[PDB]
Amino acid sequence: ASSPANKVYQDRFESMYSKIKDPANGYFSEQGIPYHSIETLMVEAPDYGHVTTSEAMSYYMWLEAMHGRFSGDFTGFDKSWSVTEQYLIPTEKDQPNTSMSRYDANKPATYAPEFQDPSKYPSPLDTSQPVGRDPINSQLTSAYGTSMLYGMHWILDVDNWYGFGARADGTSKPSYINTFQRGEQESTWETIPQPCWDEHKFGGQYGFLDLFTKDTGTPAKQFKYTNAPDADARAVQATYWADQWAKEQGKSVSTSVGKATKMGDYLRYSFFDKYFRKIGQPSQAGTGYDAAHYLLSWYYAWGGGIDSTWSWIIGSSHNHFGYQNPFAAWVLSTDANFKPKSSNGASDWAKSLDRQLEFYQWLQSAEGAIAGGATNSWNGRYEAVPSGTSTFYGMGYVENPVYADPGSNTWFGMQVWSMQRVAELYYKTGDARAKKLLDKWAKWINGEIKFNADGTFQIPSTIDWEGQPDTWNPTQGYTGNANLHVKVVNYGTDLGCASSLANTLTYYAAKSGDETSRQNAQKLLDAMWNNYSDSKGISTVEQRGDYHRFLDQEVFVPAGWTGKMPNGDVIKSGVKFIDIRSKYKQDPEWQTMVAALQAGQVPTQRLHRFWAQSEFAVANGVYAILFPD
Ligand SMILES: CO[C@@H]1O[C@H](CO)[C@@H](O[C@@H]2O[C@H](CO)[C@@H](S[C@@H]3O[C@H](CO)[C@@H](O[C@@H]4O[C@H](CO)[C@@H](O)[C@H](O)[C@H]4O)[C@H](O)[C@H]3O)[C@H](O)[C@H]2O)[C@H](O)[C@H]1O
Ligand SMILES: CO[C@@H]1O[C@H](CO)[C@@H](O[C@@H]2O[C@H](CO)[C@@H](S[C@@H]3O[C@H](CO)[C@@H](O[C@@H]4O[C@H](CO)[C@@H](O)[C@H](O)[C@H]4O)[C@H](O)[C@H]3O)[C@H](O)[C@H]2O)[C@H](O)[C@H]1O
Ligand SMILES: [Ca+2]
Repeated sequence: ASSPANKVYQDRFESMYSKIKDPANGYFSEQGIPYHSIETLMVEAPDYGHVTTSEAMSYYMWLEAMHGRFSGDFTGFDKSWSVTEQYLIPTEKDQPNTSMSRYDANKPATYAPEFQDPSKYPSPLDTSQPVGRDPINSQLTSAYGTSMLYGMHWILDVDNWYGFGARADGTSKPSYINTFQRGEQESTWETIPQPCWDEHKFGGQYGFLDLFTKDTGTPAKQFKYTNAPDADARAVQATYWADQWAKEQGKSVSTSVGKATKMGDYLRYSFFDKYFRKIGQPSQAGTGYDAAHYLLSWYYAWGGGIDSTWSWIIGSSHNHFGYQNPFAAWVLSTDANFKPKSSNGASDWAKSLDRQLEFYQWLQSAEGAIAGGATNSWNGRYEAVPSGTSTFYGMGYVENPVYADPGSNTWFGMQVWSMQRVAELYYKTGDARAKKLLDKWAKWINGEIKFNADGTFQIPSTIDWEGQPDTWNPTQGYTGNANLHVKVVNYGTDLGCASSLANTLTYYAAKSGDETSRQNAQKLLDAMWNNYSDSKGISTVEQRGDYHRFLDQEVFVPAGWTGKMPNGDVIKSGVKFIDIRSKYKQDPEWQTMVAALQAGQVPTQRLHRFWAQSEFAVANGVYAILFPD
C-alpha cells in the first residue's frame, strides 16, 4: 500500500486530471495525442497550437503516472506509452532499416558549418573536414537487433494542418514535420516548416532540402528526425515514479519500463559532440568516447535516403543547463529495473550523473540562479575560443546556448524545470552535491516570490546576465562565481513556471525541512487554485509581445529559390511569417489579434498549455504525497 496522502491536494490533482481528460475541453486530438495548447493561435516554440511536442508527451506520461498513484489504475500510463511509440517514435516505415543499416560508425555524418544569420543558409557540406568515430552504435545494434533509433522526434503536426501528410501523401494524420534549421538567429517566426520525409513532392524542385544544406550534386529524397533530449529524459523520470507507485500497490507497468529503458539507452547519443570531435580539442576527430561531453546536449538527429540506402547520425556540441536531468541519470545508472541492455548503458549514465552535477555547480551565479551552458563548437564551426572566455572541460561558456532570438537562458522556466530534477535526486538520495546547489538556489528564488494582498502573485519571468563563471577546476570545485550575476528583468504570473517552482520547493522542503520553501510552495498552489481556476484547468491573461511578428517578420528565402507549401502558398524572397501560413487567417482569434495590432495595442491571450496544466496537476500530487498531514 502507498502511504496516505493529503486529501485536499489529492482532490485538486483529481479535479485537474478530470478537466485535462474531459473530451469537451479539447486537450487531445481524436487519435489521443495531446496538443501543445487548446488554443490554436499560438507561437512560442512550436508555431501552431495544435502541433504536439515530445515535451507534451512526457508531461502526459507524468500526469498519468500520478493518476495511477491515486486511483490504482495504470492503464492510462501504459496508454501514454502506446501513443508515443505509435506516433512520436519513427516506425519501421518512417526510418527504413534498409537505410539505417547502411550507417557507417567510422564516418557518422558529413560536416556542415552553422551560421549566425539565416541569410547564410544553405550551409555547404564539406567532406574534407574531419568527423570522429561513433562508439555506441555497435552497442545498440547488438543489444536491440536493429539500426533504427528509439527516441522521440520532437515535433508533430497532429491534425496535418500544414498538409504534408504522412510520408508525402498529403492527407494522413499525424504528420512528421520539423522547423528550426538555420542557427541561433532563426526564431520561431523565421523558419520554413518542412516535412521530415522529403520526397520532393512539396516545396521546390528538391522539396525543402536545398534551403538548408548544399551538396555537390542533386539532393536525394531523404528522411531526417531530431530528438529533444530533455523530453526523453523526462519520460524516463516519469516512468520511474510510475514503476515505484505501481509496485507499492501490487500493480505493474513492466512493459512501459522496458520502453523507457530502451529510450534512455539511445538517449546517450546526446552525450556526443555534433561531429564526434574531441571535447576540449575541437580541431581533432574523436576516437570514440573522447568525443563524449556526457551532458544532455540540445539534440541528436538522424536521417537517411528514401530511394537509395545511406544514413547519418549527429550529436550536439551545445549544452544548456535547462536540459540536464541528474535524476534520470541516477535511475538509469543505479536502478536494476532500469538497467539498459547495452554493454555500456548503465556506466555511461553513471558518468553523466557526475558530469551533470559539476556542470550545474560550475554555472551557479553569485546569487544562486544557474547560468546558460557551454559549447564544444565555438560559433558552430569549431572556431577558436576567445582569450579570456571561461571553460568547462575545455568547452567555452555561452550565456545563451543555441538560440539568441530570444536568448535560450532569458526565460525563468529553465531554472525550475531543471532544478526540479535536482530536487528529486536530493529527496531520494540526500546527495551532498544536490544539497549545496539547492540550498543556494532556493534562498535566491524564495526572495523573488511576491504575494499581493488580493491573492495574486508574481515570480521572475525574464532574466538577464552579466559576467561569466570562473574556469572549472574539478579539484578546487565551486569558487562562488563572484563575477557571474543574474538580474531579474521583469516579473509575471506564468502558471506553468509557478507550478514547476512549487514542485521544486516541495521536494526540497520535504528533504531539508526548510519551512520557508514549504510555505511558499503551498502559498503558490493555493493562490493558483483559488484565484486562477477556470472550467478548463487554470489560466490568466498574458500579453503576447512578439505577435507583431506575425505580420512584420520577413522570412529569408535564398536568391532564385521558389516553391509552394501544400496549400498553395508561394515561398519566395520577401514573404512574411503569415504569407507561408495563410490558413492562420481562418483562426477564430485572428481578427481579434489583427484588430489589436492595428490599434497599436499588444495582443493578449488566455492560454491553456498542456504542459502547464499537467505541471499544476502534478505539483498538487507531489505536495499531497510529501506533506500528508
Ligand atoms: C536546433 O535544431 C537543429 O539544428 C541543427 C543545426 O545544425 C540541425 O542539424 C542539421 O540537420 C539537418 C537535417 O535536419 C542535417 S542535413 C543532412 O546532413 C547529412 C549528414 O551530414 C547529409 O548526409 C550526407 O548525404 C550525402 C548524400 O546527399 C551522402 O553522400 C553523405 O554520405 C551523407 O553523410 C544529408 O545529405 C543532409 O541533407 C544537417 O547535417 C544538420 O546540421 C537539426 O536538424 C535541427 O533540428
Ligand atoms: C509591456 O510590455 C509587455 O511586458 C510584458 C512583461 O511581463 C511581456 O510579457 C511577457 O512576455 C514573455 C514573452 O512573450 C512571456 S515568457 C514565455 O512563456 C512561454 C510559456 O511559459 C514560454 O514558452 C515555452 O517555452 C519553452 C522553452 O522554449 C517550451 O519548451 C515550451 O513548450 C513553451 O511553452 C516562452 O519560451 C517564454 O518566452 C511572459 O510570461 C510575459 O509576462 C510582454 O511580452 C510585453 O509586450
Ligand atoms: Ca532573428
